Amino acid sequence: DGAMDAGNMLKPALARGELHCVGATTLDEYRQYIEKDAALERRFQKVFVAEPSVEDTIAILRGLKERYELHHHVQITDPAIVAAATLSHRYIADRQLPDKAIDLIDEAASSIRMQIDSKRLLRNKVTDAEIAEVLARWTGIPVSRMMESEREKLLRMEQELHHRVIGQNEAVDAVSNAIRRSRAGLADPNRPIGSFLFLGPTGVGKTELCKALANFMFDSDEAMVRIDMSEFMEKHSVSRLVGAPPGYVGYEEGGYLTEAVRRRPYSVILLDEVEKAHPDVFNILLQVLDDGRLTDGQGRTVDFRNTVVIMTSNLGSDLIQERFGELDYAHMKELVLGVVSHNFRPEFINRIDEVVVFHPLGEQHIASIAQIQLKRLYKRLEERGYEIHISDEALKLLSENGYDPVYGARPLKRAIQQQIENPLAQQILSGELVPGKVIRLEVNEDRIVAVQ
Amino acid sequence: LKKYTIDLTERAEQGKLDPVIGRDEEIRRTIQVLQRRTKNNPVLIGEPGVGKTAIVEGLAQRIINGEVPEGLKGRRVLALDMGALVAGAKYRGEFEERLKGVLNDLAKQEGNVILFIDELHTMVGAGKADGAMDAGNMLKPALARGELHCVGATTLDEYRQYIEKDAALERRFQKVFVAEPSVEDTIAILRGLKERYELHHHVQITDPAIVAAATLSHRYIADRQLPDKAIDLIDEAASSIRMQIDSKRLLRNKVTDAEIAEVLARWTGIPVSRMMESEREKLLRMEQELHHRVIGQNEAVDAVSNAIRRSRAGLADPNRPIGSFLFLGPTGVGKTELCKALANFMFDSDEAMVRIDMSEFMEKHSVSRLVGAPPGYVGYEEGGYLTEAVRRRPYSVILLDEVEKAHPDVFNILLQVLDDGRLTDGQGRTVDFRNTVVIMTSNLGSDLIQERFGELDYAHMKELVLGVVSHNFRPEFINRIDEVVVFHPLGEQHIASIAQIQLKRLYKRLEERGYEIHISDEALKLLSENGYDPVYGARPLKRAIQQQIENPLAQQILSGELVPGKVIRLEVNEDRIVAVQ
Amino acid sequence: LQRRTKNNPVLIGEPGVGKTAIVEGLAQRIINGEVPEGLKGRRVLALDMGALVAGAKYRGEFEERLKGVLNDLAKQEGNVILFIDELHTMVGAGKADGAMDAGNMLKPALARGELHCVGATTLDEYRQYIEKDAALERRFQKVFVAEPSVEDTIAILRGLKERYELHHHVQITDPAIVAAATLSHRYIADRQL
Ligand SMILES: Nc1ncnc2c1ncn2[C@@H]1O[C@H](COP(=O)(O)OP(=O)(O)OP(O)(O)=S)[C@@H](O)[C@H]1O
Ligand SMILES: Nc1ncnc2c1ncn2[C@@H]1O[C@H](COP(=O)(O)OP(=O)(O)OP(O)(O)=S)[C@@H](O)[C@H]1O
Ligand SMILES: Nc1ncnc2c1ncn2[C@@H]1O[C@H](COP(=O)(O)OP(=O)(O)OP(O)(O)=S)[C@@H](O)[C@H]1O
Ligand SMILES: Nc1ncnc2c1ncn2[C@@H]1O[C@H](COP(=O)(O)OP(=O)(O)OP(O)(O)=S)[C@@H](O)[C@H]1O
Repeated sequence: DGAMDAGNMLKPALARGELHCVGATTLDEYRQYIEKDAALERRFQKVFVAEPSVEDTIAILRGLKERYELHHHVQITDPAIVAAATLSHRYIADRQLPDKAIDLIDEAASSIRMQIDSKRLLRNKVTDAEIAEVLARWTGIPVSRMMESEREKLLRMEQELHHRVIGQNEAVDAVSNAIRRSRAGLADPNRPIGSFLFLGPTGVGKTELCKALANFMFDSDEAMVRIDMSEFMEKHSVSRLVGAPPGYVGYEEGGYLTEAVRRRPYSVILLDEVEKAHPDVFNILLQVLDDGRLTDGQGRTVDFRNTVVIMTSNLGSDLIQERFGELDYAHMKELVLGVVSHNFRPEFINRIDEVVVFHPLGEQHIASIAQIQLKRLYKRLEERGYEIHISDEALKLLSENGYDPVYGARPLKRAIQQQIENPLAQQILSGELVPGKVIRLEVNEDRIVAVQ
Repeated sequence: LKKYTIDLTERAEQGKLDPVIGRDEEIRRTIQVLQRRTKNNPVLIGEPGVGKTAIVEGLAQRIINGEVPEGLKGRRVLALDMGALVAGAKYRGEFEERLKGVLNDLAKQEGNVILFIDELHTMVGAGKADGAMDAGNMLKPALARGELHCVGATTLDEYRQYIEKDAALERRFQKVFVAEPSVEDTIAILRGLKERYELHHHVQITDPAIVAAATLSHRYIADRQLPDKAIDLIDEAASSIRMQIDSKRLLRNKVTDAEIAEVLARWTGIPVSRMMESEREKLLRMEQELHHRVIGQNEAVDAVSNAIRRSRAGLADPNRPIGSFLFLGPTGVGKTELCKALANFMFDSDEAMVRIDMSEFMEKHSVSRLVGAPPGYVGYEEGGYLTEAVRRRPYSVILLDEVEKAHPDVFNILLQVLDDGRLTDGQGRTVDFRNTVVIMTSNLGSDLIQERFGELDYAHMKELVLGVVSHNFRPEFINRIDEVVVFHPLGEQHIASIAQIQLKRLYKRLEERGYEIHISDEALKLLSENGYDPVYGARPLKRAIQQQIENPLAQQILSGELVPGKVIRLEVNEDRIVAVQ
Repeated sequence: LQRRTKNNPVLIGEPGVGKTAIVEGLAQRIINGEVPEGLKGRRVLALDMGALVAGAKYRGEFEERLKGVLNDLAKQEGNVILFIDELHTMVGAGKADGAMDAGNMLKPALARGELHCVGATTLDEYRQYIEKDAALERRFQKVFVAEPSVEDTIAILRGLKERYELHHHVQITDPAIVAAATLSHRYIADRQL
């Protein structure tokens, strides 16, 4: 109420030296509590304790190794000591280095002790192979050992992305190679896992590849940090990516890009239609794409160096579908990089690890996207109880009425919405197409409707 | 201790905790942190609804059933209530000795107590009556030494709001991320939890209702989690089934997939319920119900009714809006009348529409009233017009009137709205547009449709360009609108029918005043003679009605020459429409 | 109000629509027996946050009496429907110097179904207060109270004309009832119907 606090009562005894006080505040709690009382800050010689090296932490972890080996009854190997101070320095960003190396050492020791009690893979030894299993569970960044079940999944990464992105071989080979470079440990630890400029015509598979990439590593299309850059046409819209400065509304809410990657650092970032953004929004992504370190408005640096940043754009579109049938991919990428040299600054084009040119879909690709978009329709109809069978006569109606070389594979989905589902919804609604019987989609000579 | 903690492990002995299905790796990771030497305090961060409190309640049932490691056998999970810790704590040091009485009673348990602080961010500043912080700071030595075994459970955005501010306390807690489960992983959640909801409601929840509620709420509810938004479909369908058993041959018992869609359609408004009723007939005559208000435009009334029927059959692409139309055509032909007749069909109110008048977006910076200001700018809290109207009512008609009178890259912000059905505010809220009909009326090619619709069929009036520079100049906005309609110019046989539509609007304006109006078939023909201009559509008829009918009629209503009760008859006496009684 | 978990409904709408006059009309279905067998004899208690925060000067005094309400709502064996007019007031109420508000203390009891709470926020007081507390927004099922038609407002006004004829000792005619719902819907724009 009015009585004396502990600051003002030790203030005589601190200055006189009768009190040999040691404090251990943080740098932030010294500023907002002790440094605001400048008469009390006067009495306290601050000994700055720096965050140590990795090599200083391997010496720290080796000393209290036996204090954690005795509590968990495991033996922590020195490969696990070195790979806890190396891996936590790289992959943990919010924490500080003696501690976050001990958290890996302690929880890998705690998990081995779980694996002897709660059940050669029943043995009391913390190896570097399972410090990383704790860190891949801490962070989500798959730094684990990856023995054969996921090793076989991404040896077939291209034909698992070609289940959903038909054609675009040079693009599926570009993103599958960046995930193999990271998961073989060959990726540059400073830059992101991949930086991709997906150029190409419209409707051609370049946002489909990001949705199939995010489906590959996260089993959900909506498991990417999807950022539509056409909401960033204004120069002051970079406040949506990094957040508001201190003093301003929605400053506590943070950014959208930084706060999504600070939560899950192993992400896929889609920057859709990136040329529609203001040219000062790419300046935010300069520090994201090379030495990935986007900073909040709060001043929290976010490590983007475990993300796959994909920037899909529509820029060589007039030049790609005009010249792809007469150029190889080397001369075509050479010619579209001349077009995006006029849109993006050379600073920004130089950060991108792979500028990928998507080719316009031929008639034999759109005949195969017809199979995808119709199997999506059968799964949409077995939810309602109806069983559809397309004819091969009606498949080459949709692969010909849905083939427009300018507009990609969206006319085919539009042909499915118009001459498959538009008359089929009339007949599901009228009741004359009953479930249970297999619905056959034939052609009379030009178009006939479902028959059962 | 027992004054301030609820025992989750004796709640689990008595069966009062819900069964917890899945989360085998989020409970193993929260056990692995709890078995650490120092700083054994696992924090279950996640979105609100994902199952963070149910991990500790499924850890508490795991240390009872003995599916837990030794060392956690026989633990007590004690839910620390921090509203009870700061309850009577008026005087100084009354909270701080309550908190220390808990910490000293946790030390007498010899580490055989797991502490649960649900809503862990409420510990950050709980005493706080003198200056520097009390709880948090008082638990900070015990949390770092490894003496509490304190399981937290915060959301992701109350962790950064409250706990990441105290970076010394954020240190002491190991973030166990609790991801929102799959639609497949929450079917197994709802199956091992339906007996708790079959028993409270005295109903039967069928497994089709379990698969429906996980699938439908994942698709149709956007501001909800996983297990949380699928449970309250089977919880509120069962609550509604039990109401129509207890209150008013006439009493079903099962919760089926139809009752799940019936409560999701009352939640969201998106009509996902069932198409067996008398409203299945309303959609078969959608073109007849739209042609009571839109004369002609058959290739447009068919095209906007096919997309409603494609959604109600469940055939619509769930990743795009319901329809995405470009209504091209001349002036006064029924482009905005069809978007008004459609919202009058779907919502039975003409103004029940998110109509954006796109002739206010002639500047590029006007696009931020669709989505709102960014963080830090003025009007950021208000959100956008388009985003907050579709966040509230997700099943909408969005009319974008006169799109060609917008800035040519306001349509960039609709590239995600039409292809993907998403649009993000300045506040970072992604609004789903996948249940909207986005109609975009425009007057492009109006000089081309008025010139060539008699010469060409509709297939050629929609294209008819081999090498000419611009049918539509928009590059890749045009292939994500799913159906482009050319509206045709209204002939005299159409404007004879709009003459009767616009006169029935006039008859209702007069029967609200007590007057009863009769048109002759010659004054109807005289309106359709001089209300027919071809290049101006059907507004010169609405001018010919207000000039040749309503202008003498308003002068004769005010002068008392036409009193109510008697029938007013509009016939031609000389070549003019007079009103006689 | 009759589900197992998280049984907290809210008449979210616009100001004037009839949100407070649903819980005033649910509290009359309860007396007249026009509720199901689970709400027979229940009590709709209207918790005001202005009396809980009033005089809660000391540390704990808001917490003590809000926990005192929750301890006294539990003695009712679940027979009390709680009703918070202006539910956005709770989100932040009692906010001292870092301590949690009424929103965080009611968050365990709202999600378990111990509170059969009813909220009555508008659509934009829910958006700026409760929808920011995303874990409290979860505990509350949005019952969207739509603004009625003119044809539903003449039916409203016909039921209330006996209550306004009695306050003013005037006689309201049914043309005056139809005109007040038809003309205000057309000419008044700032209010809801
Ligand atoms: N190569 C492809 N393989 C399979 N489906 C495809 C392919 N290309 C397009 N599609 C389908 O067509 C839709 C539109 O293609 P997108 O790739 O999303 O458009 P886009 O490639 O981003 O081009 P823009 O510039 O955004 S119009 C996708 O959602 C798929 O369903
Ligand atoms: N794995 C699970 N098994 C069974 N029920 C679950 C599971 N996960 C969640 N639930 C239930 O789904 C609902 C989710 O609510 P809670 O998990 O208690 O809330 P929460 O996850 O703590 O999120 P907040 O931020 O505390 S509101 C509850 O009814 C849980 O019982
Ligand atoms: N085909 C029609 N059927 C019925 N009424 C019509 C028709 N066309 C026009 N009208 C009437 O005339 C008015 C003007 O037509 P609108 O459709 O609103 O203008 P528009 O045809 O959409 O073209 P604009 O000027 O470019 S917005 C409508 O409000 C109706 O009252
Ligand atoms: N369905 C209804 N039946 C009868 N009277 C009603 C109905 N809806 C509203 N009213 C009356 O119309 C007025 C509406 O006021 P309230 O319903 O109290 O305000 P509100 O809906 O709670 O909005 P606020 O300002 O956010 S409290 C009151 O006089 C009610 O008595």
